[PDB]
Amino acid sequence: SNAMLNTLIVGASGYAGAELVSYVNRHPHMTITALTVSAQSNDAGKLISDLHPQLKGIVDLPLQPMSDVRDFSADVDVVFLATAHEVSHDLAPQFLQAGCVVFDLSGAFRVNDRAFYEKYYGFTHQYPELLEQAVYGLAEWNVDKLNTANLIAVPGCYPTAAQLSLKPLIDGGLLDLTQWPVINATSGVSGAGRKAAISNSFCEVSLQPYGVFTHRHQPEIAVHLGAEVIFTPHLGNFPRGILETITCRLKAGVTHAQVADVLQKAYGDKPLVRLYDKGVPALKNVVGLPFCDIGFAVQGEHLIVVATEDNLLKGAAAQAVQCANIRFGFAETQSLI
Amino acid sequence: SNAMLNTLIVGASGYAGAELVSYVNRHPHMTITALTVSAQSNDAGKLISDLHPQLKGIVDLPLQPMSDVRDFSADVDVVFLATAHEVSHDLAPQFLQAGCVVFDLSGAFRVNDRAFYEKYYGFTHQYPELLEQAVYGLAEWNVDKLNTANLIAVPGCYPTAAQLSLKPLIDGGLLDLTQWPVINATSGVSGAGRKAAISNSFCEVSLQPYGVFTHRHQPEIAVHLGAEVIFTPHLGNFPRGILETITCRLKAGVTHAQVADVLQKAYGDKPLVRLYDKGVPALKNVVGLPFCDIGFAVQGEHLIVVATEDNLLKGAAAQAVQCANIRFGFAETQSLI
Amino acid sequence: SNAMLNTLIVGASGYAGAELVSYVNRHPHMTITALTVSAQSNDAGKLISDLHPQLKGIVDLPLQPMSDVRDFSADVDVVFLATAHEVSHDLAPQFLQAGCVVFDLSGAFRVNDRAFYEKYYGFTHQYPELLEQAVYGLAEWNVDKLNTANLIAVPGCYPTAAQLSLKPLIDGGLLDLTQWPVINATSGVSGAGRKAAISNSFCEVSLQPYGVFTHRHQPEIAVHLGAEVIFTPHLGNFPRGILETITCRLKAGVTHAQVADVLQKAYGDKPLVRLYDKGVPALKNVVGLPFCDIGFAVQGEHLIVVATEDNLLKGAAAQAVQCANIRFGFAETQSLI
Amino acid sequence: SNAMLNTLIVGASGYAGAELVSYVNRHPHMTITALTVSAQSNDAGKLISDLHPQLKGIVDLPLQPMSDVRDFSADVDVVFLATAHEVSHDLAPQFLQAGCVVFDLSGAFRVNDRAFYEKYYGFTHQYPELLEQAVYGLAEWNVDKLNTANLIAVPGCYPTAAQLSLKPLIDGGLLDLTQWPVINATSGVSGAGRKAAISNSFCEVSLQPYGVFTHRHQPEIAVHLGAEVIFTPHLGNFPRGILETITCRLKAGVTHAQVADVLQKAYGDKPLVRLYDKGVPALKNVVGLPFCDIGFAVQGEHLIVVATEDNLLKGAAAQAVQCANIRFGFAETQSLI
Repeated sequence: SNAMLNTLIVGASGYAGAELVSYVNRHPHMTITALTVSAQSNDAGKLISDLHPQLKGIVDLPLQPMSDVRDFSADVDVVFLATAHEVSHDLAPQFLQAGCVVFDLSGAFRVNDRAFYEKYYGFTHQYPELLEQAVYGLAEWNVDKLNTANLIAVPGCYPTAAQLSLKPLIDGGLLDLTQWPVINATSGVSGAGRKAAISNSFCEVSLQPYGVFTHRHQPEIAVHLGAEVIFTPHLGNFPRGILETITCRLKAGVTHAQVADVLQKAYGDKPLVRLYDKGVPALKNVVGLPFCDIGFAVQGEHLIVVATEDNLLKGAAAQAVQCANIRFGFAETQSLI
Repeated sequence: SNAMLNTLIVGASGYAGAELVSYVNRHPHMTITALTVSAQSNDAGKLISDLHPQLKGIVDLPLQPMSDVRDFSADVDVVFLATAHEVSHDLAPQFLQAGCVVFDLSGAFRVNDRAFYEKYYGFTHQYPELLEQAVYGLAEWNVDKLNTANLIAVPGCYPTAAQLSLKPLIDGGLLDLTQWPVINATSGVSGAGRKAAISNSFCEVSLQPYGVFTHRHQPEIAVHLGAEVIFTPHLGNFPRGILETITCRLKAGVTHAQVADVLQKAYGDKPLVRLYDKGVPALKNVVGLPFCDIGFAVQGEHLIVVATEDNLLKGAAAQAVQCANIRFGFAETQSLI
Repeated sequence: SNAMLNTLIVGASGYAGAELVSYVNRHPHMTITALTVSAQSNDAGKLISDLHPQLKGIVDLPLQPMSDVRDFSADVDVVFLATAHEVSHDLAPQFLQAGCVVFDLSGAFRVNDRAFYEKYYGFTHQYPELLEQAVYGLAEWNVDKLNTANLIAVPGCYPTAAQLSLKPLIDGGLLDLTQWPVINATSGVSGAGRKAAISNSFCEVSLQPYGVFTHRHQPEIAVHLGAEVIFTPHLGNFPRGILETITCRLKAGVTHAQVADVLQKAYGDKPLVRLYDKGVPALKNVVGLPFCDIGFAVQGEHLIVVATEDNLLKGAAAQAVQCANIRFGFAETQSLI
Repeated sequence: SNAMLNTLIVGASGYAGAELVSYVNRHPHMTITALTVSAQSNDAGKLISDLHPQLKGIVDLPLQPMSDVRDFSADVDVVFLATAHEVSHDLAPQFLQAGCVVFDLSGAFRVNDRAFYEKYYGFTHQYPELLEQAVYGLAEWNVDKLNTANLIAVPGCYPTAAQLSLKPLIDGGLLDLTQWPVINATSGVSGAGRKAAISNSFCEVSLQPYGVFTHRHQPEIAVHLGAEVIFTPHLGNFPRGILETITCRLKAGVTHAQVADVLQKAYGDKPLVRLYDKGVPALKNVVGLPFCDIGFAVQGEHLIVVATEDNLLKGAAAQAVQCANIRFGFAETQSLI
């Protein structure tokens, strides 16, 4: 075989980072060179399995404070950035410059539009040439570009299930888009990230919509689909998983059979998608697994699509690794299954 | 004062029945004459506080098997039926005939249409004159008829929050009804009722849509609103509460201010409704309380209304008691607050 | 009647403070004069029902930053301190000095021993005369002293159920104390308090023992019982409630009947205790209620006592109000039930 | 390599059976010959992934009703019985007679004592020679006998963590056994099994002790340890996992270091045990994993051991497969990790 890919995981101490660590550890063609945290992190020097004891005895590497990319970039092939948007914006170009392939899990390179970063992210994007270079890592729809991508912008968790549901229907011309698709989505609390805040504190969670008409995932979905949507996320009191219920109006004459044919053609041979021929998925059946599960129902001109994923897996870390498998010529689900 | 109303609670051993017991026990103008179960119930002779130990030392009355209404109807003023639809269909007329006022919590008398009971309930309704007599117990909108009603058909749990949200908007002419309102609703598991079944068994619950395009609450909502809706319920893994996220298209030119004015005019003086002027409610803040909490947001021609209630309280028992307060001239929230 | 007692609630923005607010609001003989937070609190000026929206429309008073006790002490009869130990140590004497009756919910005055505060609380107690004056607010066992107390040290949540279980057995001479009682206790996360910390963050909670051989509640229990115990608390993933399973060795010849007689004599007429004659309580049946529920089982010389309470109610706010009822001559359960 | 072992899974439709299916499916040296249910099962003909949709696309084999063992025994090497005790008692001998190796997950062959089955299981054991032949599948302590066992009685879920904690301490002479170890254990609801019953129904679960002084796991633990224990199980409201807090008195002079040495010697090289050198495990860190995690603390003559496992994995299916690996010469953790 070729040598294992030397892999750096930046922001490894969060929930998504910990899932990346498990996958890379298990991957026969990738090896962890280092796990990093911010320069002045309270978690510097602690073992990843101290913060994430499910990794105890499996991966016990220290979390190294990184103050300069050049202390870690030498002999690195692959960098996963499991960091926040503004850190990723700063870090990605430096790792590219050092000759690394970068899989960014943040929103920093997902949309080829500088004004987008103003409104929804609060900062002026300084790398418009990287906005053009970045490949959107929705893996089922970007295989050819992923093969040669050195900057991969991994989609948001909610956008992943939303677009897997909607894209083949829209590209197939099945939807009357004058009635904007309505995406109602619920996430477990791990999607807020590892952090002491009031709003993800145990007693503060029940069920509540948030980011109503303001969530940064909405424009990501609309721009990439090329169609306006309603997107309403909800925080539910369980740790893991996203379920989306997506309600649309079909074009005149479009049938259940035609929707089924389009989904089957899109995903029949896609190993991370599980299609329900009849009925709709329950969220627990994908938790801990790297799939997106999709079912649907039709009544006259109305369509409801239901999609689930594990928010940390297909919504984040498993999709990142899937993209890496595609990029490096490995079996698409290697380490994931 | 006048004498306390002699009150019989039929089907007292379920979750809604237990909440009725607490309220009636606490009501200064109502007194429990008996609590009943079916003739051959496995729970016959057991104390209500055996099955519902939150009632321990508060109400410890036995659950009496009832095989004939005439064994319980004498000297009864008020009957609450916390029973299933087919039992309620059988029982309500017999209690009416015995001179009782009947508050039915089931679906058996909610819709003035015999064909409705065929499709969605499976039986031929034998009392079409009682379908015409029944007052729909959506208490904020039926005060005048509730004052003289002897048969009250208490609304379903999901229909209550749906119609409190939609009715004043539709009657106000604010909505472009050619885009059917989309009601996405999540309930805690107590809404399935007290029963050993696989689907409400602990390990079987996560988050899943059900009754997709088939739920019997959909026609209840559509018929009473006089407008077609999309209604998708979801079972979530928490015991109590319903949250609904309702997405609509507004008519051209309708503003946030106009929606606010309509809601304020409808509910400003309604003691069981809590209006959020800005932002949307979280489900835990109504659990254990008799309110329906309503907030909303507008962007251009799109409206999202978010409504919460406790499914066993405003969705069932508290609404029943509210109707009884209206019917008998008691303070609207007596015993509820 | 006499005038309502003017009541100040200090540290009102936490979980226990919010429960105090509900009770005092509802109490016919107590009235809220003000709700306070620390001088530089991020929550200053916000309405209590902003942070605790279950109070929406019921209590909407602002949270006032307090920098000097003398800005709030005038015309106050009763002060509830729902604050941390070091704040309570500072504040209680100042409110006493201003002529107020002080119910302290913290640990600051619970134990008449200065060295106790060194080890387990980290500070040098500056008011040893108040350690002698303070009445331990375990309400079932301190009625006579509560009648004349101006400083009440409300017991910890875990200590309350532990001592209600153990005290009558120990005072009755039923236990072979050479085998230390083993108290295994589980609390919901609200017992950690309202605070953004990693350890009470939603995804961080499952079930784990903590404070093993180090918890400050252990000496509180041992000193007040006059006997050494094993005390092991556990954080469980539910918001509210404490269940304790307490395992002891009985003296030779002590029977189930003798244990029952002792418990019945101690609590038969105590309105906040619910005794199970047979079998053991489930935690959900006391959540939202002000009781401590106690059952037990015996086999030969071994005894298991099981006690539950709502950690914010009988474990905190309801016990405080119960003490206040005793102190001011009100019905013991006034506002609680 | 040798041919894959032909494996039959009996009672495959339950929670433990489903975990066996995943492991065997994944095992490179074992292959599923059939999955069976009882002769008149409501689940006959349904696909295992219909009942357990986490298996969708992975294992979709039908659940075959079995009325005669001889319809399934031909060309079977290994039988896993994930069935109830009385079924296992009936079935095990028939499969032995047919030349199969039987791993029984039930209690039917765990204890070499006929009277044991009378009291705690309700039936007269008809195979006392199989009680003598059976190897108790506590895998860390029975390797030599597991190598040649054709009947393996897999330990109960609670007994597994209890004995892994206690056995090396007792055999090492560290404990003053005149104070019976106190085992307080909490399980998720999957440990009650897949079944529609009131007591495992979603709304019925919170936290409650059960089987107080009566649980059939107590004698299993006492007999195999050769010492009397207190064992109190508790049903908690989460699906998966067992945590046990075990409180003992040490012999005079026994130190933390001596306990550590004994545990390290027992389990340092045991791949399914994870030893915490300091502090105690949290239940979520073993859920979904095949380990038993053990930490402990000492103060003077008192010891607390805390052990966790996933109740369906090390408490059931993973231990069964571990035993099978030992029996057939495969790597001890093959398929588990």
